[PDB]
Amino acid sequence: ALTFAKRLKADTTAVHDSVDNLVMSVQPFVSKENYIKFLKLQSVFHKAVDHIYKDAELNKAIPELEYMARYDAVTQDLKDLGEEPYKFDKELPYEAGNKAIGWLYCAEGSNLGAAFLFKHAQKLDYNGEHGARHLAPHPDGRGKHWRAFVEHLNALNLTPEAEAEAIQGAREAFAFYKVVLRETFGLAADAEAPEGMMP
Ligand code: HEM
Repeated sequence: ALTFAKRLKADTTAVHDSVDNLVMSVQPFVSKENYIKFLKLQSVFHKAVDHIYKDAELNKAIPELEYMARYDAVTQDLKDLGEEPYKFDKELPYEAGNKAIGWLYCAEGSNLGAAFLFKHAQKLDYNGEHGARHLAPHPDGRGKHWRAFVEHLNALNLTPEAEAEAIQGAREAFAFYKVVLRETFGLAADAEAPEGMMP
């Protein structure tokens, strides 16, 4: 692939689809109880990247980055559902450097692709003002926002060597998402969606 952002996508599409499949297999919308499990999982992931969204160096390369964070929104969704802020039971990742750029790609891309989840949350009467605030589209549009973000990512002009570390970071962010999902939904370590399932 000819660009950093495209290489990130290429190298992480298989694991991304494993995440999509696993999230859907545990039935996040089957009940309020399961949706709360989903919100807990989302809380941990978005907390884990909070310090990256606020990173001073990255905010100088990517204007207004700190404001793209969704942790506050997920935490308000929890409140809406009658829950207090959720705290992970285990130590949370606090990644840095090139690898942290990969975590940032993973988190920011998750908003890009949150339309399907937002659609299904709406069936439960949860919308951008109550219960599904964290899934609502960027006010400028999901795509407009992502393409801009994508420009800034490519413009970091990471050397190929630093790109490798960033891509490894993205692999690790996806893997952590599934570790959290499993602990949260009561699955075994390394549990996956039924084999052969397609997003
Ligand atoms: C069942 C849940 C999920 C579904 C159905 C889903 C679906 C999608 C879709 C359709 C896109 C393409 C959107 C577009 O191009 O307009 C996308 C992109 C992406 N998603 Fe997901 N996703 C889910 C969960 C996640 C999660 C939990 C993460 C991160 C932890 C994530 C990370 C990403 C990233 C980083 C991209 C950008 C790919 C790119 O580089 O173009 N997704 N997703």
